[PDB]
Amino acid sequence: STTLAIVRLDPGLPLPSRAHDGDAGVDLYSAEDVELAPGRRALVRTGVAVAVPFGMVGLVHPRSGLATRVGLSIVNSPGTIDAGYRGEIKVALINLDPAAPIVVHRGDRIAQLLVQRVELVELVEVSSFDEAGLA
Amino acid sequence: TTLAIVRLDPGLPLPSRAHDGDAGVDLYSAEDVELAPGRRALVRTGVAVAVPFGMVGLVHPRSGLATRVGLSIVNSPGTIDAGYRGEIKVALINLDPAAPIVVHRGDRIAQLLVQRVELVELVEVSSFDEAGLASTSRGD
Amino acid sequence: MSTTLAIVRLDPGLPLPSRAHDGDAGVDLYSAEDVELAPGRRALVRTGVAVAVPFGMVGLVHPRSGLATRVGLSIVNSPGTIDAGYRGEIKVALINLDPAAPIVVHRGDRIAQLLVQRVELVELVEVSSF
Ligand SMILES: O=c1ccn([C@H]2C[C@H](O)[C@@H](COP(=O)(O)OP(=O)(O)O)O2)c(=O)[nH]1
Ligand SMILES: O=c1ccn([C@H]2C[C@H](O)[C@@H](COP(=O)(O)OP(=O)(O)O)O2)c(=O)[nH]1
Ligand SMILES: O=c1ccn([C@H]2C[C@H](O)[C@@H](COP(=O)(O)OP(=O)(O)O)O2)c(=O)[nH]1
Ligand SMILES: [Mg+2]
Ligand SMILES: [Mg+2]
Ligand SMILES: [Mg+2]
Repeated sequence: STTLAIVRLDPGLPLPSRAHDGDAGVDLYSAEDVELAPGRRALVRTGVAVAVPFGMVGLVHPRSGLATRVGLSIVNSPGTIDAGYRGEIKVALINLDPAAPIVVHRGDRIAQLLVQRVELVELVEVSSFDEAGLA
Repeated sequence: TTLAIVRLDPGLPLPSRAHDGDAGVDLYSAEDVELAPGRRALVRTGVAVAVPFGMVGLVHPRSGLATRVGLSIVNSPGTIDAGYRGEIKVALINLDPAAPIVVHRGDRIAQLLVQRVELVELVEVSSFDEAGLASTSRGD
Repeated sequence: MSTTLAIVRLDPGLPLPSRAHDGDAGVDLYSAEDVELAPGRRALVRTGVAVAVPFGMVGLVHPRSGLATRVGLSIVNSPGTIDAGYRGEIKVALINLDPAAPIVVHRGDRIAQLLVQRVELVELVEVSSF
């Protein structure tokens, strides 16, 4: 229902897509080949940049399959993609397994991007919650 | 908005909301597991849900255990698609350096939130300039 | 936008959290204390603020990506959940995910960011099958 303008910085990757009609997000690909030794991280390029609509927010989540099979994870999950950010999306992958290295290949689905509305609240300082009227 | 839930395992209580405005409901562990420092495990929660179309279920780590024993969830926030009718599982991991964590069946290991999600339609463009979506000053 | 979030600076010594750019998703929270994390160790840090999340909404504590990459800084229970009813101080479960370098956090540093979104306060209805 909502359109998202997306730019394939790396035309060699497939355009991210939604697997089923109600599926929460679209899987992002790795534009590079990387290997993580146990406990090490990396900042991988996905080869895409998005135009998140004002009032919404992009959110990068880890894939559960990999998370369990090989203990693959994202250091700053959920990664926040601001509506204004027009740069390339990057994933902070980390190997949380104790002994087995993870090998990521360019073309691999290494995360998923969800889009949600966000409340751009206005912060209003108060002295106390009682005074304001919130106890 | 109601969420149809099936207790695959009838021995566990039905998840519920502690207070009127609470974001989610704590899910239970249907099994007994012990995690060594740095090890993970996929635990069954004894429940399946029917997240409404246009929405998404989100599995978050409980903060109390997160601090006290360093308990966590590898793919947090876990995504539960509206079409998913399987059992909800939690990828627990022990992030503490030396103390093993013991999960007992009946323990509240995570919490389920439900939020609306934008079912976006991706439309590719060669640049953001033509559509007035360029971050000029911010420089991307 | 029109939704306002009541905030109390428990520690007045810190700046009020703010939004950097117009559509930015959250506001950076500060550390009210000095902490140092050896590799693999965690710490519950005070941010010096308490908020009143509107009913039907939820506060979400996210890790900052810069630090996540440069030094492997993370948050154990990310995304931290702040209930609309919670009126206590916001604390961040920081953890050092780097293998060998200690992370040093200074009071005044921006250690996380708070987002606010609406949440569906669903009513669960048990059914024997789908
Ligand atoms: O990062 C966080 C997460 C939670 N809370 C507080 C506010 C929220 O209302 C309460 C939520 O508790 P929880 O994280 O859901 O779990 P627990 O049951 O372990 O307290 O704890 C914080 O101060 N910081
Ligand atoms: O914490 C979680 C996350 C996901 N799921 C299930 C429900 C969801 O419909 C499906 C999502 O899979 P995913 O996270 O995209 O993983 P992958 O596609 O890598 O299998 O897995 C769970 O039971 N628990
Ligand atoms: O997984 C992620 C997270 C963030 N970003 C970019 C886009 C977003 O708009 C910006 C957000 O910066 P932040 O998370 O506030 O980082 P920091 O404050 O540490 O620089 O960084 C990515 O490309 N990938
Ligand atoms: Mg998937
Ligand atoms: Mg709780
Ligand atoms: Mg920031």
